[PDB]
Order: sequence, then structure tokens, then C-alpha cells
Amino acid sequence: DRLKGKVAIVTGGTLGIGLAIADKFVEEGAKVVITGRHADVGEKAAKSIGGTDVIRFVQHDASDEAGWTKLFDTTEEAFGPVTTVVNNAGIAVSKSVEDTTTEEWRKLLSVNLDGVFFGTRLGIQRMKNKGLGASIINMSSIEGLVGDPTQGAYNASKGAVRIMSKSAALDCALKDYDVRVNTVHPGPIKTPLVDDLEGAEEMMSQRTKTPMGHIGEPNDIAWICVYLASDESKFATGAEFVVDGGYTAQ
Amino acid sequence: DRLKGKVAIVTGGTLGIGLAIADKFVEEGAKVVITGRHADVGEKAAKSIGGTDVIRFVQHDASDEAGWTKLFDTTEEAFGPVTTVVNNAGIAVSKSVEDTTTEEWRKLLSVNLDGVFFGTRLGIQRMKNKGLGASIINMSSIEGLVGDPTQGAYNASKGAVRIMSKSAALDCALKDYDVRVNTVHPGPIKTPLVDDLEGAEEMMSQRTKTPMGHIGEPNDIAWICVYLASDESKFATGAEFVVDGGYTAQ
Amino acid sequence: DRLKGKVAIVTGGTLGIGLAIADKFVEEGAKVVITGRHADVGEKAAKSIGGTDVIRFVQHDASDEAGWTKLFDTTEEAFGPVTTVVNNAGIAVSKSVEDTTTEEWRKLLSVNLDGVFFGTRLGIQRMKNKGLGASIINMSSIEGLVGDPTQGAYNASKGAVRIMSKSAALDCALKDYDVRVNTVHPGPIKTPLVDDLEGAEEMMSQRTKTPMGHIGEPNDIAWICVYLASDESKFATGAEFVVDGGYTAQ
Amino acid sequence: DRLKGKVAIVTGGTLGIGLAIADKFVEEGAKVVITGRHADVGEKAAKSIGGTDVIRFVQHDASDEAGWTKLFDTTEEAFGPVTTVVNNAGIAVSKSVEDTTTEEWRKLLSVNLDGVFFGTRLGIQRMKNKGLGASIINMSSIEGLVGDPTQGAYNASKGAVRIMSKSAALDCALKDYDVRVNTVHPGPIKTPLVDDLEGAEEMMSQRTKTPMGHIGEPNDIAWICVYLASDESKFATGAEFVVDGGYTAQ
Ligand SMILES: NC(=O)c1ccc[n+]([C@@H]2O[C@H](COP(=O)([O-])OP(=O)(O)OC[C@H]3O[C@@H](n4cnc5c(N)ncnc54)[C@H](OP(=O)(O)O)[C@@H]3O)[C@@H](O)[C@H]2O)c1
Ligand SMILES: NC(=O)c1ccc[n+]([C@@H]2O[C@H](COP(=O)([O-])OP(=O)(O)OC[C@H]3O[C@@H](n4cnc5c(N)ncnc54)[C@H](OP(=O)(O)O)[C@@H]3O)[C@@H](O)[C@H]2O)c1
Ligand SMILES: NC(=O)c1ccc[n+]([C@@H]2O[C@H](COP(=O)([O-])OP(=O)(O)OC[C@H]3O[C@@H](n4cnc5c(N)ncnc54)[C@H](OP(=O)(O)O)[C@@H]3O)[C@@H](O)[C@H]2O)c1
Ligand SMILES: NC(=O)c1ccc[n+]([C@@H]2O[C@H](COP(=O)([O-])OP(=O)(O)OC[C@H]3O[C@@H](n4cnc5c(N)ncnc54)[C@H](OP(=O)(O)O)[C@@H]3O)[C@@H](O)[C@H]2O)c1
Ligand SMILES: [Mg+2]
Ligand SMILES: [Mg+2]
Repeated sequence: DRLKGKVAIVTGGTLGIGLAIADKFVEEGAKVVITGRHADVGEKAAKSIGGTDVIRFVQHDASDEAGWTKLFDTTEEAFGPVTTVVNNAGIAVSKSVEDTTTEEWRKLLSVNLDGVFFGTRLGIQRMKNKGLGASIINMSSIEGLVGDPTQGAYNASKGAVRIMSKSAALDCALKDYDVRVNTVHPGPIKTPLVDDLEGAEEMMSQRTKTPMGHIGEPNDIAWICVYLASDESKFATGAEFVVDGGYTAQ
Repeated sequence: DRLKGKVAIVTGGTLGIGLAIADKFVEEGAKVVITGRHADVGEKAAKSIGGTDVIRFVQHDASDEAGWTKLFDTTEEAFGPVTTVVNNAGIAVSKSVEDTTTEEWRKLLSVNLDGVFFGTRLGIQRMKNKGLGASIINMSSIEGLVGDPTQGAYNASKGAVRIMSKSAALDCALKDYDVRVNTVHPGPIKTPLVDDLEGAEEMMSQRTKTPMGHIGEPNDIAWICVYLASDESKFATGAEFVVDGGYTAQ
Repeated sequence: DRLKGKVAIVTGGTLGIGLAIADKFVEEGAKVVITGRHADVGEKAAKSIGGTDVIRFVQHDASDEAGWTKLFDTTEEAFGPVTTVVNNAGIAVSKSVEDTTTEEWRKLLSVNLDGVFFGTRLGIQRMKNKGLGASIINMSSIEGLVGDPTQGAYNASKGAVRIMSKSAALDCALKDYDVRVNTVHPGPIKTPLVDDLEGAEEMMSQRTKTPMGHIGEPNDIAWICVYLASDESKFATGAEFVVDGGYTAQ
Repeated sequence: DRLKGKVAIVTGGTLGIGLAIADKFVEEGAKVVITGRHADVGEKAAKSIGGTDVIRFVQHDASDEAGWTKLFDTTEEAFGPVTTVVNNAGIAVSKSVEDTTTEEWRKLLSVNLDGVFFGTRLGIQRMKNKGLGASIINMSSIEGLVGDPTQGAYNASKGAVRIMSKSAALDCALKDYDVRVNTVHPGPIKTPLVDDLEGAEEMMSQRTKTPMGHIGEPNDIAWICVYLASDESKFATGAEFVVDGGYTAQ
């Protein structure tokens, strides 16, 4: 239906937000390849959504540049030319800037920043000039808009994704590539990332944090991603789509 | 049926953006009342979308405070409790701040700002605490994000709507009203507002203005409004949804 | 003397932030006219900063359009051509959008928005093309950047000032008028406005409001205005200068 | 005068913007250490401003992590505890995201992002809790606010610096460290970086780029840095100070 004919790569599509994006993309008629590092999780995730006629898992670390090439090749062979890239894989580290080790800094940036760069660069290269209505959806966060004292490297990575995506959006638009680039900025969402940080859900559910008084769910981010992947959003590029319970409005 | 059961007021819904919002709202299952000041244009507009079982026209100037209560009463008599208010009526004045007459200032603000205040205030009063999944969508502009040297009063109006809507969203969220408030920021859209302005489409299509090299169409704004009116966006409030061909990304 | 030769109008210059702006403007060599509604308060304020050779009080309500041209005339007759206009007069209303009466809406906007419009429009007309290094400083707020659930009309006015100022800045720059226009966005500041609201300073001093754990002082806003009025800022126009204890960074 | 008793490190302080920051810092009474990679240029730069009692050059690549500790030790041995860190060193690469090689990407980020991280992290460690009125000034750019189609890696780096600085600002504020962190966002400035790229100043001077119709000068950025280093800005933290001729206001 709303994504008829689309062919999407969703990185980190085996749990949490990415899993829900994959789920709703398939529901709307897209063919999907989901990636993650853990093949046990990934093969189960794909089967939980559908058969191999509509979704497949590829084991791939988003920080692995060479694997990105193989990932597009595998997706093309399975489903035809890629039309949609969701750079969603990402990790956190609970450290202030002051307390961030250089190893933590480089590791987080290798996934959250390099991975989004590799996927955006290759997405442009693979999808430009093909009349596909192509769309690159880069997962930022409210932490790409406001700071947090205890996620210094994470803040750096999400602010970089925010503005790098604008550069790509502009170049694709000016060159008539038929590729749009936008960023999505979730507020707190119930995912393993949040579930595995003790007390995170309670802290983020305070009204001083999220005015709605609760955190979101992965489908809240899947539905804005369906909009940005569909041709309904053919005039949206370089823009920031914030789904955050009011977090950044105060 | 993405808007199953919704009951919407769309101000200025007889031409341009508002007409397309009303069109796509009816397509997705909403009952709609459109407003405008010209009864013959408006009755035809309504009938062009559907019968009185799904859409009706009400003559009402958005700057008319007393008429806002009658407009809600009329819509609820027709279709039941209002769930969705799109404050779309608006006008432009091609004057710099320096050259703006006080008459022009007050006239434009009485529509673009007073009207949005009236609809937002009454929408909250009439829709809160009824479990309706209510949504107030306030039409700002890229001109609520950046300035334009020849639309001073318009800039003032669109920046007011931008931040006033955040106040409403926060209060509704904190009080558990089940009412969301967001703003939409179109870039240039082919409408009578633009068509009646000699040279405007040619000017806005320059790559230094809109990187996509063309202006949008009314459905481009309709589809983001369908997203915001639907329960798909139940975690989006107090946020800005920009559909502008890249205008504000550079 | 960083404001050597400057001649400044500071509306609402008899108490609080405006008083300190006037005070530091005189310390830096400017001649200053302060305005306010109450003559006993205003004559005492002017005298508390200096003599009539450097500062004078003029009774003028910023919402009074007719009084604006007389205010420029009086200042120029006293001190020579006006070079600097600080649109600082403003009022607050502690009401949600839902709870705002139309009288309260119109009244607040008549001061906070009309007054800034009147001073900016006249300031451009009377200062352009005279080699004065002219500067218009419009007092917005953090409430021009984020919403507050019980400051609806105030939010509307401060967002309007934010974007209307950009329009003016751009027109002046493109026409080589030698007039810059910028906005200042104070966070909470200890002033009679804040002193009169019982509990406001305690509430705004919580870390979830102001991360520094205390509110600012009027000189905090005076010093950014000195920078903006001086030729040090000859390349700054259309920009937002935020002095807020970290309030909007989280 | 305005920087009495301050002790500043200015990275990349031997040319362009950084040289002028150093020049005005010394004029206002600060002791300054400027860094650069080229020793002959650097010693001449320092001598051009003053003697070793007020300014000294230290050869240091901002991307060199271990050298940062030596740089702080050298500065403190010369002038006493560092109070002020200006992370100004930075490089550009004229490539779209699509055309950026991974080595170009890594190289630019090692200076523009890692260097700002290293200086901010160590600055907090070395200046907190000492009553210095410490200030960390991180040089972003208008390219941290909007995208540029031919500056992909640069855009990423400047957006990272923008939001990473908010994290640090908040942490320092919440912990009462007496350390402030802010970002400066120059528009086009006549410097060797701009001079050495053929067609830079001509293109940036077009009204569609810079509404003032000309680019800035290094002193334009020096003076906002003076304000941010001084105690005049003791209530400013986590904020963005834009000096860009109106570039981002349209
Ligand atoms: N949850 C929130 O509140 C929130 C809010 C705003 C933004 N975000 C952003 O949304 C995205 C998804 O977050 P989430 O909360 O859904 O995370 P999550 O629950 O931890 O899920 C992460 C997914 O990414 C995969 N993954 C982890 N590291 C990877 C790597 N190097 N390469 C490829 N895949 C990898 C995981 O699979 P494997 O473990 O098998 O690799 C898993 O499929 C992230 O970019 C995050 O920054 C989240
Ligand atoms: N077109 C663009 O490029 C653009 C871009 C950004 C934002 N916007 C915003 O989008 C909204 C719609 O713009 P548009 O371009 O579709 O305008 P448009 O083509 O002029 O259509 C205006 C609609 O509003 C109605 N209307 C005008 N004044 C009214 C009033 N006082 N009370 C009630 N209805 C009124 C008109 O009908 P009657 O004349 O019969 O009353 C018509 O139905 C406006 O808020 C505008 O500021 C437009
Ligand atoms: N204090 C804060 O926390 C804060 C934060 C951000 C922004 N602001 C803004 O900064 C500005 C100054 O606020 P403040 O806190 O210093 O206020 P304040 O202490 O109440 O002082 C207001 C000044 O304005 C004058 N005034 C009031 N209404 C006026 C009118 N209609 N025409 C001319 N003068 C008028 C008052 O004199 P009379 O009463 O004698 O007329 C007084 O001199 C306002 O724009 C406010 O919105 C304040
Ligand atoms: N110029 C503009 O239009 C503009 C606009 C906005 C922002 N900015 C930003 O402002 C900052 C200064 O730019 P600019 O135009 O003054 O640059 P510039 O004219 O090229 O000067 C750069 C200075 O940094 C030094 N430098 C270069 N690489 C370095 C490294 N790895 N470690 C330490 N020092 C290094 C240079 O000396 P050596 O070569 O000897 O090391 C020189 O002293 C940069 O962060 C830039 O991104 C510039
Ligand atoms: Mg906030
Ligand atoms: Mg722009």
C-alpha cells in the first residue's frame, strides 16, 4: 500500500525502533533487509515479520565500511534496486564529556556517525538518477537538538547526523538526484536500549523531562518513517521530524 | 481509513492548501467542515469533495471570535464531537517592516494570529478530556522560521503561531487533556495566495530559494496534516513539521 | 567608552532589565532616553544613573503609536540623531492559551508586539542611511524559543518579535541602510516583574528550569546589549543572543 | 581591562580568526598561548602581538591527544592556571557527502571534532572548582546550523561541536563547576582558509548568501569571544552566538 514497490535497508532493524520500522514498512508493501550484529536475534526478527519474499536479515556492523557494499549488493539481488535507507543502528554511553574515555568516544562515533555517513554516501551513490523516489532517513534524537550532561559523545554524534543530513539533502536536491534526506528525532522510546539502562524509563517519564508523562513506543517512530519513505513526502528534504512527547517544546 | 471516526474543522478550506487537507481528510474517513468567507466558492468546494454526509461548508471569518462558537456547535450537530482543528486560514501582505501600515499590521494579525488563537483556545476547551485523540494543527510557514525582507507582518504572525502552539501543547500534555498541538511549516506551494502574486512562483523556484528548483503542491501539505490528525502521531506534540523543498536547510 | 557617540532609546528603562541597560549604556558613553508609564518612577530612575546631560526620562507607553514619533523628536532635540533603539518594554500574563481572555491577549500584544513593531519601523525610518552604525535590539525571551504552559500570549508575542526582527534585519542589510536588528533572549532575571510573582524565583531556580541553579541579574542582559549596540557587533544582524543559565540548552 | 587576570589557550591562533582572538584577548589584559602546526609562522605570530610576558606560541596539533596535557602544563607554568579555552583550530574540505573519501572524512573530524572534544574535556578537568570564572568557547560555524552541499564532513563536525558543547555546558552548570561552555558561529570571514579557496569571497558576498553583501573580518569574531571569555557573560552557557552578516536569518 503506502510503500508499494519500495525496497528498504533498515540498519539495526532487529530490535526496538528499527524492528518496528521494518514491521510497518513490510505492512505497507515494502521489501526490507534488516541488519544487526547478532544473527540469532536477526534471523528470528525477520521471520517474526514475514517470509523471505518480503524481509531478510543481513549480519552487518554499521561501522564496517566494506560490509556496506556487500549489503547493498545482497539487497539488490534479493529485491531489486534499493529505494530507501534507514540509518538507525546506534549505541549510547552514559558518560559526561568530562568522563568520556577516548576509546568510548571513538567507538560510539564509529557506529552513530561513521555508520550514518557510510549509509548516506552509499545510498546517494546507489539510488541517484534512477527515478525511484528514493529516501534516506537518518536517525538522530532529541539529543541532536538539546544537550544531556551524561551523554556527551552521544550528543556529538546526533548533532553531526542532524547537520550532515542537511548537506546531503541539499546536494541531492540541487543535482536533481531524486533522493531526499531527512532526520528523525525520537524522544524517549521503550526499547532494549532504554530497558537495559536501569531507571531510564522512570527518569524520562517525569513531567520535567517528557510533558506527556510517559515514554513512547517503537511504532511512534515507525509511522513517521513510513511517511518519510513514501512519496507522500516528496517535497520534504533537509528537515527534522521530532516525535518526542513534548520534550524539546519546553 | 487512517482518520476513522475523526471530525475536523479546516479553516480556509475552500482553496489551495486547506482544500487539499479537506480532500485527503475525507479520503481517510474523516468528516470535515471547511470554512471561508465566500459562500459560492465554498459550497462548490465542499460538493467537489463529497456529499453532506462527509463534508460541509460553513461561512465564517476566522478573525470573528463569536462565530467560532457557532462553528463548533454547527460541526458537532452535523457530525458529532470535533476531534481535529486545522487553523489554516491566513493572508499575506507584501511590505517590509519599514513600509507596513498600522492598518495592514492589524488586519493581517487579526486573521493569521487572532484566528489561530481563537481556534486553538476553543479547540482545547471543546475537545479536552473526551478520549478523542484530539489534534490541533496550526499552519505556520517557513516564514515562521526565517525572515523575509518583504513580509514583515507575516513573519511576526507565523513566528507567534510557532511558539504559541508550543505553549498549548505543553499545557494539554501536562494536564492529560488528550489534545496534541503541532505546527506545519510549508515552503512555497502552488496556491491562489501564490498565483495572485505576480512573479512569486518564478522567484521561489530559484535554486537559491528552493533547492528542489520548483514549488510544492497542496497535497504535499495535506499528507503531513493527515499524519498529524491521525493517532499515528500520538507521541508528537509541540513540534514543527517542515515540508519546504529544502528552503530552510540552507 | 564602548558606546562613544551613541544615542539610545530604551523603552521600559526605569526598572529591572531596562534600567540596567540604560545604566551600562551611560557608563559606556552613550546618551540615553528611558521610557515608562509612571513619571515618579521614571524621573527617579534617570536621576539615579546621571544628569540630564547623559540621561533623561520620557513618559511614553510603548503601545502608543502617536507617542513614538514625539519620543524620537525629544531624544534628537536633546542628544542628536538616535543611533540605538532597545525595544524592552514588556508585560506578562500568567495564563494558559485555554485560560487567556481576549482582553488579556490584545493588551499583552499591544505592548509586547505592537510596541516592538512601532519602535522597529520608526527606528529604521529615522536611522537608515546616516552613517550612525545604528542598532535595534528587540527584547525577546527564552519564551520566544520554547513554550511555557502558563504563558500563552507571552509566548505568542516573543515568537513574533523573534521572527519579525529577522525580516527587519534582512531588509536593512540588503538595502545597505546601516541599521542592524537582533534579538536578546534572557532566561529568568531578578527584576520587579519576577519579584512581584510570589514563588517565581524559587521555581525558576530549580535545576530542571535553570541548570545553573539560580536566576540571572539585570546586568547580565545589560552587557549583551552593550555588545549589540556597539560597533564591535557590526557583522551581527538577524541573530538571537541567549543569556539564560542553560535554560534552553536542555 | 575586560579580561583582567584571564589566562587563555587559543588553538589555531597564528592566523585568521584565531590570531585576532589572541590579539584582542591580549589587548584586554589576558595572557594567551596560541597554538599552530608551523613553528616559524607561530613564533612570528606571537611576537606580532606582544612579548612573552603576555603571549607565547606552542607548537601543537589539536588532534594530538597527549599533546593537550603538555599544552596545559606549559601554559600554566608560564602564566598560572588556565581560565579560558578557545577551541578554534579547524580545517575544511570541499566535497559533498557523496564525494567525500573516508580518509578525508576521518582527517577533518580528527581536528574539527576530536580536537574540540580533547580541549573541552581537559579544560573541564583542569579549570573546574577553582573560582576562575572559566569559559570554554567552541568554534562552530553557520555550517553547524545549516547545510552546505559541498561541505559534508565539515557540516558533520560543526553540528557535533554545537550539541556536544551543550552537554558540557549543562554538566558544568549542574555540578557548580564554575565553567561555562558556548559555541560561536561565524558566517563568512576573510581569512587564509577563505582566501586560499579560489572563488570563496566572491561567492559568499552575493546577497543570496550574505545579505550584508560582504564577508566579515577576523575582529568580528574576536569581539564576541572577548564577551564570552569575560565575566560579563557569567549567565551565558550552552548557547549559540552567531555573527554572520544575516546569513542564517534568511
Ligand atoms: N530508545 C530511545 O529512546 C531513542 C530515542 C531517540 C533516538 N534513538 C535512536 O534510535 C536508534 C535505535 O535505538 P533503539 O533504542 O531501538 O536501540 P536498541 O533497542 O538497542 O536496538 C538497537 C538495534 O541496533 C542493532 N545494533 C547495535 N549496534 C549495531 C551496529 N554496530 N551495527 C548494526 N546494528 C547494530 C541491534 O542489534 P544487534 O545488537 O544484534 O547489533 C538492534 O537491532 C538509535 O540510533 C538511537 O540512537 C533512540
Ligand atoms: N501557499 C504557500 O506558499 C504557503 C506557504 C506557507 C504557508 N502557507 C500558509 O498556508 C495557509 C493557506 O495558504 P494558501 O496558500 O492555501 O492560501 P490561499 O490559496 O489564499 O487560500 C486561502 C483560503 O483561506 C480562506 N480565507 C481567507 N481569509 C480568510 C478568513 N479571514 N477567514 C476564513 N477563511 C479565509 C480563503 O477563502 P475566502 O477567500 O473565500 O475566505 C481560502 O479558502 C495560510 O495560513 C498560509 O499562510 C502558505
Ligand atoms: N525578568 C525576566 O525574567 C525576563 C526574562 C526574559 C525576558 N524579559 C523581557 O525583558 C523586558 C524587561 O522585563 P523586566 O523583567 O525587566 O520587567 P520589569 O521589571 O517589570 O520592568 C518593566 C519596565 O517596563 C516599563 N513598562 C511596563 N509597561 C510599559 C509600557 N506599556 N510602555 C512603556 N514602558 C513600560 C516599566 O515601567 P512602568 O511600570 O513605570 O511603565 C518598567 O520600567 C520585557 O520585554 C520582558 O518580557 C524579562
Ligand atoms: N573563515 C571563515 O569564514 C569561518 C567561518 C566560520 C567558522 N570558521 C571556523 O573558525 C575557525 C578558524 O578558521 P579560519 O578561517 O581562521 O582558519 P585559517 O585562516 O585557516 O586559520 C587556521 C589556524 O589554525 C591553525 N591550524 C590548522 N590546523 C591545525 C591543527 N590540526 N592543530 C592546530 N592548529 C591548526 C593554523 O595554523 P597551522 O596551519 O600552522 O596549524 C591557523 O593558525 C575554524 O574552526 C573554522 O572552521 C571559519
Ligand atoms: Mg528544553
Ligand atoms: Mg537559510
